[PDB]
Amino acid sequence: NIVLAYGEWPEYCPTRPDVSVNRFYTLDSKMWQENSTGWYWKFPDVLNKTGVFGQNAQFHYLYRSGFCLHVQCNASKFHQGALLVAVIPEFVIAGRGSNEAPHPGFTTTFPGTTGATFYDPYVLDSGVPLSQALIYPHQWINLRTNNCATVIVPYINAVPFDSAINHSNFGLIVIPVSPLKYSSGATTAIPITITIAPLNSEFGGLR
Amino acid sequence: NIVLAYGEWPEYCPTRPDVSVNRFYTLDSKMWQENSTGWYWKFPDVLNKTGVFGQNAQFHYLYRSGFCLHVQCNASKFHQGALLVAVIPEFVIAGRGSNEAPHPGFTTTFPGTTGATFYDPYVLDSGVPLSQALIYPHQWINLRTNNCATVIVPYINAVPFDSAINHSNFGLIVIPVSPLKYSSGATTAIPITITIAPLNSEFGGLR
Amino acid sequence: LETTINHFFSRSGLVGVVNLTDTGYATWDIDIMGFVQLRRKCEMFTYMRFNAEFTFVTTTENGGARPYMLQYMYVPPGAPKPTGRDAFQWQTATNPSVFVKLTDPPAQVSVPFMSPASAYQWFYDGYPTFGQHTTYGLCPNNMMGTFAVRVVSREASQLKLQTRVYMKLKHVRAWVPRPIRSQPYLLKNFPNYDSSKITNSARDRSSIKQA
Amino acid sequence: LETTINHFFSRSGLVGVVNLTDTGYATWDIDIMGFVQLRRKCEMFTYMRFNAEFTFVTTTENGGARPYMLQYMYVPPGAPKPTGRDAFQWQTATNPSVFVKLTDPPAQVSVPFMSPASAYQWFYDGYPTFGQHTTYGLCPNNMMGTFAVRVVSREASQLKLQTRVYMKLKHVRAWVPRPIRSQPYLLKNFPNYDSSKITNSARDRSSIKQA
Amino acid sequence: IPAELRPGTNQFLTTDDGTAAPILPGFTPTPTIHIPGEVHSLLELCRVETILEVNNTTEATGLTRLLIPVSSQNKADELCAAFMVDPGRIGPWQSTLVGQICRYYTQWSGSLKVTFMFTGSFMATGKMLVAYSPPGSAQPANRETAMLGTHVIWDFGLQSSVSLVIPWISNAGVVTLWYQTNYVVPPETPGEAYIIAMGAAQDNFTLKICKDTDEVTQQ
Amino acid sequence: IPAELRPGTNQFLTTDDGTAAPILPGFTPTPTIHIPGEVHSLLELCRVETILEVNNTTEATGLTRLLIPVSSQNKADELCAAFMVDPGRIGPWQSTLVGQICRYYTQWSGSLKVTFMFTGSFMATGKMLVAYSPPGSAQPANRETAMLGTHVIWDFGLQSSVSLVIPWISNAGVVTLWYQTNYVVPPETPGEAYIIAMGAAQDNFTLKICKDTDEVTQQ
Amino acid sequence: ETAMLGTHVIWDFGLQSSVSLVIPWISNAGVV
Repeated sequence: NIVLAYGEWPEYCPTRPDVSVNRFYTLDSKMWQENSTGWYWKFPDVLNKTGVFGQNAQFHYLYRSGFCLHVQCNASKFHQGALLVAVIPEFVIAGRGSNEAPHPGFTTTFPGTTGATFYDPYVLDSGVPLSQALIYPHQWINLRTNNCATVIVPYINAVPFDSAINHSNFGLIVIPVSPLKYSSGATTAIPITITIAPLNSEFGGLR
Repeated sequence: NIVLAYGEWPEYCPTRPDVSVNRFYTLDSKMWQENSTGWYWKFPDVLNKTGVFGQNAQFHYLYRSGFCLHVQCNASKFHQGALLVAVIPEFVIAGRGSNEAPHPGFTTTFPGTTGATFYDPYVLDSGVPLSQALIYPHQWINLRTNNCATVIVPYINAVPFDSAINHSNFGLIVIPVSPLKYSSGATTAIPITITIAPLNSEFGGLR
Repeated sequence: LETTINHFFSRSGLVGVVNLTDTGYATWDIDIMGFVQLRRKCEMFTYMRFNAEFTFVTTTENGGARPYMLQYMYVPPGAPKPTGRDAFQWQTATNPSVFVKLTDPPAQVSVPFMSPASAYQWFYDGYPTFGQHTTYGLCPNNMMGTFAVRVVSREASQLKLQTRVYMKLKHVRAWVPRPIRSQPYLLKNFPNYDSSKITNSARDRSSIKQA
Repeated sequence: LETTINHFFSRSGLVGVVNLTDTGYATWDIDIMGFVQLRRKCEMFTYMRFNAEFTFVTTTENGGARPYMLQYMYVPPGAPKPTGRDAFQWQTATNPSVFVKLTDPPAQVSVPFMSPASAYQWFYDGYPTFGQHTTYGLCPNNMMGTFAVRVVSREASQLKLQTRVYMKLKHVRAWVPRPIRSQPYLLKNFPNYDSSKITNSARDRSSIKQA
Repeated sequence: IPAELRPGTNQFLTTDDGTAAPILPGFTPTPTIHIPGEVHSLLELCRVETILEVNNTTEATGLTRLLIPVSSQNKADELCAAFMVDPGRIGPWQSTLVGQICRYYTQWSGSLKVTFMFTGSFMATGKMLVAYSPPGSAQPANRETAMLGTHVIWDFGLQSSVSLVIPWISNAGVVTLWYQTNYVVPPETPGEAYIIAMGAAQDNFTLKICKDTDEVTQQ
Repeated sequence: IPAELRPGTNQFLTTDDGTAAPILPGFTPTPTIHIPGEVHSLLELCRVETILEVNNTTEATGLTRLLIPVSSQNKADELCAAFMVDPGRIGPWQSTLVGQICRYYTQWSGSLKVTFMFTGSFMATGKMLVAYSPPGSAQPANRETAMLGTHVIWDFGLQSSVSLVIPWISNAGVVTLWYQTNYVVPPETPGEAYIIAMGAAQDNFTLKICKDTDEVTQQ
Repeated sequence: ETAMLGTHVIWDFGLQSSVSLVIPWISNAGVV
C-alpha cells in the first residue's frame, strides 16, 4: 500500500491556493532498456516553468509543500527484474575528479523535467554504498508481483520557509538492481512513468 | 547420612530430558592395594562416549546438570584404614617440572572413564597441602564403622551455561590417609566402586 | 543505557594543533570536520544541535616552562579577525578573553549554540545567491568563530610554543539518518571521490561456495 | 568489625614499577598477580568481583624536577596497543587520557568492572578451542588493559623518569574458598612447583615426646 | 571554613561532567521546531533491513555482487550459496549496516534475522531448502545432513519472500541454500534468475564497551 | 564563599576512602547471579576442622606425619604423644588453617578445640587418657599428676571419636595422651593402629591488628 | 559397559541375601 516518510502526515500551521493546484501532473515516460543504469530528479525543481504551479513558485520566494508520488511501470508477465524507488532527503552529488577541484557545474545538478543519469550506480554518485541505502523510505517495485509504489513525503527542512529556485528539499531516485532479462520475441523497452501531486502548498512573498 | 555441597539443592530456572537419563551409572571398580596412592576423575568428562547421556553431551554444546554420588568400598571386619572422599571445584593440576615449562599435556589432565593416579599425594599435585584440604565438602569413609558416602553437588559456575567437552566443572578425589593393613591369610585388594546419577540435566544447542 | 545518542558523542578528542613562533600569534578556525574519526561519525546524521566546550593544553617544546600570561580570545561569527599582534582588535569589548598562565592547570571554556537557523546543516544543496548570510554546497550558517592565541608582553618573547584543542559535545540531538561514508574522501569540504579507482566494501574470497 | 572480607583487602600496596628512558614511552600490562604478597591472598578464593582504583607516583631520579605535561592513558580490552611515541593511537577517542604535571599532587583514577562473565576466574580448567574470547588454563576473561605512559613534547625530553602504581580494591565480594598455597611457585601463570625438592610445612623437632 | 585537597587536584580526565563558565552570558538560543524523523538512540538504525552482499567473488564486479545467481542448467543437489553468520568479522556482512555499527562497540549479543526475496519471472516455479547449522560444525556435505538440522522449505510459486530467525549468536554458524529441485520454466522465458539477500537485527540485540573502528585513511 | 587550607593539603595516606573520577562514565556492569557457597567474613574459614600435624619427627616422611602411632608392644604408662597448644607459633599448629590465618592479625583470643578419631580394626579395644595441663607448668611426669588435671577417658570400643575444649588461650599449654592400658587384639589382626588429629576454633575466637606474614620467596 | 546400559540390578552379598528379577513378556530368546 502507501508508505509515509518517517511517519508524519503533511499539513500546515501567507497565501494558500487550492484545488487548481491539487491536480495531478505527469512527467515524461522514460525508457528502461537492458543496460540502463538509473535516474534522478531533485524535486521541487522539476515543477518549475510548467503549469499553474510554475507560475506560483517562479514569482514567489517563500515556499512550503509536501508531495505525494505514484511510480508505475507497465510490463507483462514474461519480463523480469526489480527496480528500487527511494526518496533521499538532501541529495548532494559530487564531482568525480581527483586532484583543480572539478565541480559538477550546473547542467547536471539541476536537471529539470528531464531526469539525469547516474554515472556510477554502486556508490550513488555521492560516496555512499548502495548496500546501506534502505535507511531511507524505500519501496520495491518487483515485476513479478506488483508494479506500483506510493510514497507520501512531508516537508523536511530546518528553517520553516525557504526559496524554491535556489534550495532543493529532496530527491527521488530509481535504480535497476536486477538487470532486465527477456527471451527474444518481445518488446525491448519497459516504460517508467511518474505522477506528482502537491498536497498543501502555502506560498509567500510578491514578485 | 547425605552431605550437600555448600547448602544448596540442585534445581533449574532449552531441552529438558527426563527419567531415561535419571538412571544410575556405574564406573569400574578400582583396586586399592597396600601401597596405592590415590585417584581422581574430573566430572563431567567421564560420562562422555557412554550411554544415553553421552549422546546428549557430545552433540550439544550447552550444558547444566548437578550430580549425586555414592562411593562405597566393601571390606570385612578384619581390615583397617580410612579413605577420604572430597569434591573439589575447579580442580587444576600442574606439571611437576622446574626450569622449558613442561606442561602436563592431555593424557593426564582428561583421564576419562579410567581414573588417573596422583604422582605426589602430600601436596595434591597442585601445590596445596593436604592438611588444609577439608575446607571442601569431605566425608570420611572409615573401615571400622561405615563404608558409604553420599555427596550431592549442585552446579557451581559463573556463566550459567558452558560447554561440556572443553570445560570441567569439578573433580572427585579419593586418597588413602591411613595405609591399609591386614594380617596374613586374607585378601589383598579391597575394591572401590562409584555410582553417579545426573539430577537435573538441561541441554541446549543442536549438533 | 549507553547506546543512546548522547553517550555516543560525549568522549572528547583532539581537533587541531595550533602552534606559534614568537608573527607572535597563531589563529585557528573552528571546524569540527578536521580529522577523519569525527567526520565519519557526524555525517551519520543530517541535522544536529549541540553545545560544545573546549579545553586548551599548552606545552613548550622540551616540556614545561616558567610562567607567562598568554591569552585566549574568541570571535563571534560576523566580526573582523586580528591581523597583527598589537592591533586594536585585541582591546574590543565584544570578544571575550581568557587569561591563563602556563604553570596553572588547563583552561576550559564553553560555547553556546550560534546559528540563525534552528539546526546545523551538514548537507546543503543549492546556491547562496539570495541565500543565507564553485559555490555549490557552502552555507554561511556553519562557521562558529576563531580563537587567536596571543602571548602578552611588550616585546621579545621567544618561546616557540605549541597548543592543542580538545572538544567535547553536550546535549546533542540528531535528526534524519544517512548511510555512512565508504569512499575515502579527497577534499575537505566536498563529497568528492577518486572515481578512476572505486574501492570495494568486502574483501574477496575464492568462489561463492566454501564458506 | 574488621575481619570481614571488605576490610581484609582494602589496603593499597605496590604493584609494578614502570620506568621510561627519554623509546620515549613505557607501557605496562594490568596484572594483579605481580608480587607474591597479593597472589597468595587472592588465590584464597576462587571467584572474585571488585572495582579497582589506581594511583600513579612520579619521581625523577635525584628527586623532584621542573614541571612537564606527562600523560597517562588507558586501553580497554579488545583494542590495539601503541607502538611508537608519536603514532596515531594517541589521538583516538575511545582511550581516556589523564594530563598531570610533575609538581602537582599525584593522580588517581578508577576502573569499573570489565568482564563479560559475571565474575573473575583465577582457576580455569579446559581448552579455549571454542572458548571465550600449551593453552591449558588461560582464559581471555582476565585481561583488563594497559596504561602506556608518555611525556608530551615535540622532541628532546631527556628526563630519565620513574613511575609507580598503587592499587586499592573496593566492594570486593568473594565466593567458594580454597586452601592456601604452600609450595613456592616458579612460573607466573601456572601452579607449577619444583617436585624434585618438595618442602615441608612444619619445622622439625627431636622426637614425638618432649613437647 | 577549613578544607583540604585530596589526590586529584590538577588533572583533566577526558571523560568528564563539570561544566565550564559559559563564554556568552544571557545569550538566547533560537527555539527549536518539530522536524520529523528524530532519532533517540542509534539502536533504531540496526533494526532497519539492509542489502547483504553475498557474491563477493572476483569475477562479479559492479552491481552484480548483491545477487546470488541461480541457474537452470545445474541439476539436483548442488549447493547454491553459503556465507558465515558473523557481523563485524571481515566477509559478507561488511556491506550491511549491522556489520558497520558493530565495528564500534567491542562485544555484542542478540538475534540476527535473514530475509530472502526473489526476482524471477511470473511463470517459473521450483523450491529451495534454506538450511542452518549450529556453530559447532562446518557446513554440511550431503543434502540429508542439512535436512536434519533446521530447515525452511521455500517455494517460488506460492510465496515470494521467506524469512529466518537465527537464535543467539555472540562475539560462527553457517547458512547454506540447498537446491531441492531443478528450475522449471515454460518455453521462451529466460532461465537465469537472481536471489538477493537481506539482513537486520531483532529487538533483543545489545552492545557493550565503546571503541573506535578501522578506516583506511588519516588526515 | 571564602575558605582556607589546613595542614594536610597535598598527601596520599594509603588508607583512604575518597573515590576518584570513574574513567568510564555510563558503563553498565554485568548483573550478578546466585553462586552458592558465598563467604561474608573470613571468620567462617577458621571454624572448619583441618588435619593437625603431630608426628613431625625426622624419621616420618610423606603422608605418615599426619598420624600418631600407637603400638601394642608398649606397656602401661608410656606417653603416646604431646604437642603444645599455640596457634601461629612454629610447631605442630602450622599445617592447619587456624595456624595460618593467625600468622596475619597479630593478637588473638578465643577457645580452640581438639578432636581425635581412630583408624584401627573393628575387634581391637583399649583406652586412652587425654590430659591437659594449664599453661603455668610443663608436661606432667607420672600418670597420677595428669589424672588430677582435666582428663577425658576415651575408649576405642564404645566411641570412636572424642573431642575436648581448651578454654581461653591468648597471644602455652600442653596436651598429652597417656596410655591407660595395653592394646588388646584377637589373633590374626595387626597390632599397629593410628590416631589422627583434628583442630578448629569455636565461636568466640576474635582477632586484632592487621599484619603481613612470613613467606619464603619474593618476586 | 554394554551390559550396564541394559537393565541391571546391582546385587550385594552383605546387605541382602536374595534378589529377584522380572523378565517382561517372553513368547513362544533372551539372555541373562
